[PDB]
Amino acid sequence: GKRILLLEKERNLAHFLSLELQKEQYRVDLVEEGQKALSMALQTDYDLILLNVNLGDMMAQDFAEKLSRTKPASVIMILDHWEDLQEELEVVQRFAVSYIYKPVLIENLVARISAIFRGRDFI
Repeated sequence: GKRILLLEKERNLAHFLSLELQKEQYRVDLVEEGQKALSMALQTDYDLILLNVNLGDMMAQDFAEKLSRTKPASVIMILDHWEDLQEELEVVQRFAVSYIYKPVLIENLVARISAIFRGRDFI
């Protein structure tokens, strides 16, 4: 029953991930622009925000810094390819509670999301 904000650049993954999360009775707001994601996260208290390292119109780090001005310690997880995460890993470790490497099956990603809500960064 948690609320998730989702910005994912691969449209297939974004769509089918949102459907599976909804099947698990999560409320999912799927967005396609970083600035829209930031507006939404400022307005609404999400239980998890799921992003790539680069949102398109800004980096996830920029999103987190701006969100932190009024909502420090928001719960952000980063999903991305190994290379993309590795190049930014030290900074991601400063603003994200968790990160997951692509490619990942939707069922496993949903399992990891559920587990985070239970206080466990693993399945």
